[PDB]
Amino acid sequence: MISSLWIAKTGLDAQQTNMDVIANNLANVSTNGFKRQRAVFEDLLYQTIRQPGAQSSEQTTLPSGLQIGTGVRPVATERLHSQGNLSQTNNSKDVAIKGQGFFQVMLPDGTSAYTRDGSFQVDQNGQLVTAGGFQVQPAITIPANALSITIGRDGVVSVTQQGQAAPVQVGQLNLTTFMNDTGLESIGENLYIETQSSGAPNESTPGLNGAGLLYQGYVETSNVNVAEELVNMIQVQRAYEINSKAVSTTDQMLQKLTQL
Amino acid sequence: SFSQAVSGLNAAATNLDVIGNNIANSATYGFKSGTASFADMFAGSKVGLG
Amino acid sequence: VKVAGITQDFTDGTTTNTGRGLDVAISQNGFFRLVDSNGSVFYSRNGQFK
Repeated sequence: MISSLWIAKTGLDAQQTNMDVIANNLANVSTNGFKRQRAVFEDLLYQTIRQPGAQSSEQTTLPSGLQIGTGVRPVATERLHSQGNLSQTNNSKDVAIKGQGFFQVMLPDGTSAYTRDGSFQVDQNGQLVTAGGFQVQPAITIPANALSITIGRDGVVSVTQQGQAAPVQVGQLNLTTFMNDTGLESIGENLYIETQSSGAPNESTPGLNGAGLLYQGYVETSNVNVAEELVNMIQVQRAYEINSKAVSTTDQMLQKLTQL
Repeated sequence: SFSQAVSGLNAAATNLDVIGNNIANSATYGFKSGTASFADMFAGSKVGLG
Repeated sequence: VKVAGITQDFTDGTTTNTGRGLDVAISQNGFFRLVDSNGSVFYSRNGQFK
């Protein structure tokens, strides 16, 4: 029933959201191709008891008005699309993308999603899919009796057959780039889809039009810096405690007022 | 007052990162070792910023 | 640091005579070609034959 109480409630909720994003970032620190989240807030509206610069008389004005804030509102929890560390695995079916772009994935319903985690397998029919059963949009199929699979610096992928003394090309991995990479809405299983925030994706071969490069045998780890999450957690805890203290003070003054 | 300490922590972490990169990239033929350089920050005077 | 891949030195070794006649050595460039039962073609410079 007191403005200070609602203001402190908004502060508590903001700190709670900050703690939630910190917890989620610390949770999946080992997830391949995971981008951390950062929450940004803003101040709410203002109640103007006296308008600043009001004409207080014929030739004098108020240098500063009287305004009371109404709390804090979290603007958005964006995802920081930095570059993850390239590990090494010495496998044949995982690729790390260095730079920008995404692998297109054909969802079962019919539409397409976009992923950054490169860990590919082969389904029962022989076509290249991601971990989760989803197949790549160009529909690259690995033939049987395949001695080895090689993926060049660009998107071309070839497979060495039993004979023929020469590898045979089987397809190309073109990747799509956006304009507002932080505007893609993220769904589960390391997948993203586009909205009004991000522009129409443009697909290209790796290494051109600002696209990245494909390295075979590597994998892109999450860009979560565990060293600073702890100090952020400390600051969040202290701020939450102080907001709770403000709530308690408001309750105390209300209680000692109503005792009359 | 966490700003100055956090900035110093980040600077020390960067220095350790550079040292680890130099020591790990040993035996690389075409390699030149790196070195980080630091600089203080002040808003006006008597106001440190890490 | 990432490994760029091991490379092999093709410098010819010392030619040593160990008797017998069913053995050949190459003192310069040249690779013996072999074919296995499955029909694949392999290349080797070993001089042991029987």
